[PDB]
Amino acid sequence: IESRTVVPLNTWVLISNFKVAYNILRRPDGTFNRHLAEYLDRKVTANANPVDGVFSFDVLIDRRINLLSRVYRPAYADQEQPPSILDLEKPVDGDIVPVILFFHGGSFAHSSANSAIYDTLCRRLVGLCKCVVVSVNYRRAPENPYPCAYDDGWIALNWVNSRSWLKSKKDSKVHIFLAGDSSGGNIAHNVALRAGESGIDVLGNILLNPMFGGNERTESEKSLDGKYFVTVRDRDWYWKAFLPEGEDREHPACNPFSPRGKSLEGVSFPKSLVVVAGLDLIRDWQLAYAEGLKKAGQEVKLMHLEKATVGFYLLPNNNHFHNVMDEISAFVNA
Amino acid sequence: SNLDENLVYEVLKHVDAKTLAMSSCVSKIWHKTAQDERLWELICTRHWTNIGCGQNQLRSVVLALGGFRRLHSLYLWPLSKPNPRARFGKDELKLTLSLLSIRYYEKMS
Amino acid sequence: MDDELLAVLGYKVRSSEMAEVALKLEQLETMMSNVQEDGLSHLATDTVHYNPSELYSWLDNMLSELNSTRSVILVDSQENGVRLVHALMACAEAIQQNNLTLAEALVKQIGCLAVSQAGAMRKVATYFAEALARRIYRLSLSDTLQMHFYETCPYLKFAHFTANQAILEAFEGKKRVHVIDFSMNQGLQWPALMQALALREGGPPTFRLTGIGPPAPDNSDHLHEVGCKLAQLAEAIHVEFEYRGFVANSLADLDASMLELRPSDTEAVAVNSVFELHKLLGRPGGIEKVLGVVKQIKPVIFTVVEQESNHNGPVFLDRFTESLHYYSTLFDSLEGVPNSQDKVMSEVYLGKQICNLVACEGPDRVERHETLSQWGNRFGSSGLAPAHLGSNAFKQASMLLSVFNSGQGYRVEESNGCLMLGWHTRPLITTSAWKLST
Amino acid sequence: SKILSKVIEYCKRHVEGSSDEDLKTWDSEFIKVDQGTLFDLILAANYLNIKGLLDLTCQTVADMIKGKTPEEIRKTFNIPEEEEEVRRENQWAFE
Ligand SMILES: C=C1C[C@]23C[C@@]1(O)CC[C@H]2[C@@]12C=C[C@H](O)[C@@](C)(C(=O)O1)[C@H]2[C@@H]3C(=O)O
Repeated sequence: IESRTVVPLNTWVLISNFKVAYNILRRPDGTFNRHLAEYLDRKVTANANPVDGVFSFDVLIDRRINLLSRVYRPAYADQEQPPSILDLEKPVDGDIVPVILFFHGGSFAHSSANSAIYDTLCRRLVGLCKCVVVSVNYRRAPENPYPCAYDDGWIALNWVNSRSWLKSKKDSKVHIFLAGDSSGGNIAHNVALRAGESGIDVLGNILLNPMFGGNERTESEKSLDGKYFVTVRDRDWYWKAFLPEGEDREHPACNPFSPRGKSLEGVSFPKSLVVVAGLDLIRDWQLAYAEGLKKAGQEVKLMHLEKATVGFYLLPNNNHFHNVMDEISAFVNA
Repeated sequence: SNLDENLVYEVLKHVDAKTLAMSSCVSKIWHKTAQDERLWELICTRHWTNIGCGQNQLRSVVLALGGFRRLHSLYLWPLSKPNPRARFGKDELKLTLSLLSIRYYEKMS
Repeated sequence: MDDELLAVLGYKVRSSEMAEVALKLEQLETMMSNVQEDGLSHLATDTVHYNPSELYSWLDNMLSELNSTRSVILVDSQENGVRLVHALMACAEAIQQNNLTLAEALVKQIGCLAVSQAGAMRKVATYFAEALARRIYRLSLSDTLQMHFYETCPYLKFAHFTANQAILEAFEGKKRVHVIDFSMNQGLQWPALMQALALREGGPPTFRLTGIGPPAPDNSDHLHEVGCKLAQLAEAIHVEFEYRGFVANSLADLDASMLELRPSDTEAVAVNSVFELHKLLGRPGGIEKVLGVVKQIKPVIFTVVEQESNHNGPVFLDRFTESLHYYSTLFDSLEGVPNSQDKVMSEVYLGKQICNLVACEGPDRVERHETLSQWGNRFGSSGLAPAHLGSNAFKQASMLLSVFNSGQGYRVEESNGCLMLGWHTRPLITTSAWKLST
Repeated sequence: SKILSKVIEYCKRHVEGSSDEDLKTWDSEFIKVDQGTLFDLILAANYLNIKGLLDLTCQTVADMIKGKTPEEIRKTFNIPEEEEEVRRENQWAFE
């Protein structure tokens, strides 16, 4: 009754359907119904025929862990015929070319790179930002709890930084922008930390409703509880499934600014673009993350949208989506 | 020491699956009493909370295709090897028995 | 008309049904608040779900119970693979340009590159050069081979079990049944179906089987031999059995009169065909005659298992390009499989498939593969409405890929009421069930 | 006799939910005293045709048998074609 007047009907239907399906798929004793989840998941396949100026193809980055990624590129305007197999890994022509390394959401347990909601998002990112995207297919919980995703991200980044056909003619280097959605945003942050420690130079970071939490109950959790598609019960379920055994929600993977965590002072970090939804159950944690970035001596551009729920970026029927896309495009081509 | 047939049928009753098959390799008398398919009948029946069919038809069919020991060893153990938490249901029984019937048909010539 | 913004996301919802669907969702929520965990468990393990894309039907079920595309995957390789593909694409265009002088050198050129090359690409290059070699000169065991394809590759077991579930579901409520196997082969699909009707609730029916096979001096009696062993199995489990073999050069040589069919109400009929309909597209008019006979049979289900690719294009280098990609994926899936005589004879089985694909023409070429989009166009014009596959079939196929295949990356996906088996994100085969449109 | 007095002090206790846990503690003390004579306590039970005591006394032996290697199971109660045949037929237990 309260969520109907804040989102369009199609968005309401999509999010409510996802919520009821995930309610069905969650079992109280900490086990997941994987077969039914994969049966109910809607997916697509890679296409080398350019559709609306974008074509994609899959690459098997790793075979021991079955790590895979999907590459989205703009259509070759110079040529007329559709690209061949050799034309896929063709060097880019341009003084500067940014590549976005994307991680998808799902609270470390749902969805995949082949899903029909993240493929559309990656195609739209290519179309609007005028870049190339690499969408990673990382392992999921509770079968692969931790730190499987944080290792898949590192391997994918090491692969992306080595492609000689992705280098730029200005300085013979690859310009990588880490991007993440929900839990993927979480992963993005952590991956950026690792990229800070090694020689890889990530230039930017984009977080869309990053997934962070804590032991204490913030005022948003108490006031907003079950009002907009999210409850603290399933949040705690997912944190229990993802996190290791015998650890609380103050683990650094949950809250980056915990006392057991690591300090961001005297640490090289990319400039951050954090988009925080207003009508979110965990809005206080995201605002605290932005404030900790500001007070840690780092750069961050906070984008707090007052009347934004979760999943506003999955359909182009709201002003928030257009504003966020324009800000991402300006952040990338800078 | 030495135990009678019904005595082994009682002591080797409360040993579940792994330890029974362990005890199939120790003593010749316990070897014969472990080849008995009623212990394995109980073992396999424990894996299911509701098979969905009467036991009278199930026992004859399973013993006609090779027995419960082979059904457990060949197919059920793969299905329980990664995680023993999950309890088998309709689909697991159907899959394992179909594999058993196909294997019985392979030996048929 | 559907909702364009949601149809892109994989959901078929009418624009005029939106409110209704939303209302249903509200209702569902309330029930899940009342019935609570136990009821939700019933929704997970005791329910079979059909066609998740149709939100109206899925929500109705839950409420009632609570009350040209080119898919390519690049595996790690070397530039010598590109030199091989460049050489392979050089000969295919040269042989198509009526050169027939550069082709001899180019075919020789591929041979010198293959020895240096290592991996699965050496096998694909060897089998394509050989089929390219004796095409140049054309303008200028079997029983054990299909056996060896069973214990090594998972496509045959996936085809049998997934089709059996669709047949088993359609046979519930019937006292006499009759199945016709267009791909009788050695009858490995049917022993698993017979034991399922024995344990069926309500009592097993009278099971009748009729197989059709390719002509041979021995296959006429080999089909008789197969039913000898199936007759002995139907008595161990107390099932009434009946059998009759066939010999036919092609399925187009069939008619409904000689199948000896009782009235359909008395005996239920289910037609089966696995990897057989693509061998019929070489003959002009063949597929339309066979699909007019299946309609004459009037079955309750017709399960088809095929290969997901477009290897039947009217241009040679088009067929050459797609076939090279598809058979590169197959030889990549088998790369990690432990070496065995079953594995060796599996590549020869596929090597004969490659060699017939590009060297032959006319009726001699039988590997006329098509995609589900093209296959669904042929069945739809005949009058065969789809029969959707549920999550019970999906579940068994997933556990099937866990007993024999452990580390190999095979996946199952649902699409348009069908099931697909593929390597990682690359589909390979598809299983579909059809019923007469009413 | 000793096993006769044992079955009296078990079965009048049987005559004499929350009672089963301390009953099983008394049974632990019992089979501690009933040790050694336990195997012949099976023969005494067959002499008497007991039901509850039979299950309870077989349960203790079964609880022992769990998790011992072949020769371990040997030396607890003092007990090559067939050897390799049983090893290969039950390899999954050893795998
Ligand atoms: C249990 C969940 C998970 C939600 C929130 C919700 O409470 C219900 C709706 C889920 C969701 C549905 C689809 C998207 O993957 C997601 C990121 C979203 O926006 O909304 C999904 C989102 C999330 O991943 O946080």
